[PDB]
Amino acid sequence: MNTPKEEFQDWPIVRIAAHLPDLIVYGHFSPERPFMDYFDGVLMFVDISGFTAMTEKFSSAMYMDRGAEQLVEILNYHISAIVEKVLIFGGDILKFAGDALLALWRVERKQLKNIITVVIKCSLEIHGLFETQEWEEGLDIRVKIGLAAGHISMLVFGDETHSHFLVIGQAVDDVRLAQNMAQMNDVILSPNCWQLCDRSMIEIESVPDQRAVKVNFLKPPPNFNFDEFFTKCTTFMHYYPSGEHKNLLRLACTLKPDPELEMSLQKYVMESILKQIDNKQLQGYLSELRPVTIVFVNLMFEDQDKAEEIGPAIQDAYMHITSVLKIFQGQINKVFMFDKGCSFLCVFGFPGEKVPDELTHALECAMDIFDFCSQVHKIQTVSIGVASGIVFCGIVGHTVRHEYTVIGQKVNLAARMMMYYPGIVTCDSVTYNGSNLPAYFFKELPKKVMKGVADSGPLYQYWGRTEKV
Repeated sequence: MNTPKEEFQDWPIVRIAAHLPDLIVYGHFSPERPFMDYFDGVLMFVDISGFTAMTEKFSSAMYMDRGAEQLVEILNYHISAIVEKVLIFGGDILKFAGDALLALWRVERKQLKNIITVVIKCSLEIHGLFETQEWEEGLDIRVKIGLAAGHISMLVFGDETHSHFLVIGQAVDDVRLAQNMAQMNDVILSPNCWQLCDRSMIEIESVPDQRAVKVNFLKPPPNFNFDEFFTKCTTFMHYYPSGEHKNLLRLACTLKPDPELEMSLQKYVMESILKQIDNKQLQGYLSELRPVTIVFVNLMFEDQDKAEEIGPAIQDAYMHITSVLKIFQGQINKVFMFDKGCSFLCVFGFPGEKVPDELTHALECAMDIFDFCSQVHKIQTVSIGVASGIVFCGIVGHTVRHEYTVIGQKVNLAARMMMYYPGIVTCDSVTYNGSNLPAYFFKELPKKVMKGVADSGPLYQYWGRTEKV
């Protein structure tokens, strides 16, 4: 008999899995919400804000009607190279969130030392991708890398239709803190990472007023062979593609139809993405420059590093947020950790209902979320930034590992407002002026110099309908 080769590998479940990390795809966990689990690993946080800064280059009339298409193509070109590096070095890309890629090497505690070596080598090779590259002489096609290691907690929350996850804990706090200390082309190790690492491999320098360290060089011992060392480390990498599948970047490319698994995984993915996956919408439909209103919600906790403490609070907040968003067709685009808690990137369509009505609705939704989340046990501070304007939307990343993302000046503005104006609902001038709501529903705020955003215009607090608050 003939032996035709080439198994079909383009199933809906495989396409869904491109949007998720191995942590979820192979997770097999409890139906209970919140769900918490605990493990150890090494985290890499790659700041790609230099790449996402290109939303401004591609807003130019020079791109004719194709700024969104050109942006996603160039972003995917460079980001795919980073993703391939992480995956070939055995990492799991957790999230494209906050203008960054967060990756994880989950391993037993005894193996953290050797895996830190693999992750440092990966980080240096990521920098190596961008060694020559630049054409606009601006926006900066370079990256900053923070690494951390230690205890990691995972939180899964959601309802019967939708699921989200977060990784939480001191290593998570440390990885974003380490990346913030980095200059372009730097690799910064968290204090615990530097405590746990193989010091014979590397030369470091101190970071002033910090216990974190900068990697100057990876200079291994004379008899060291990285390929042989990496092969040894793969013993501890559960899902590293191997044998017949050593040509694949992800084991998830081998997933076969399994209705129970697909039912679980689709909950993490937006319905408009599933429509495209099902070939019920054109593959290019979601790459666009569109007017939206961003509602960015920040929840602060005393113990942002402890999942048992914050998990029920996030679940409770999520159940309310999703009910408020449902009424006015808002979406949660992303959930991710900041230094003191949990950020929800919510998005409304701006011409989904016209002029004063939609902007009024986004403000009213913001206040509703603010009032409910303020009364959630263990939520210490709620802060909400509301900003309206043109953003880039699209599926960004590699063929095998990509996520729908929203980027642009107005996303960055809503994110900074919720940090610089904590404890209140704030909005930009487009939202304030557009809502046509009476002026006494607001308070004009003192101007702040917010790192990363320039010429913000007047900002306002949404005080609400009465003198209350």
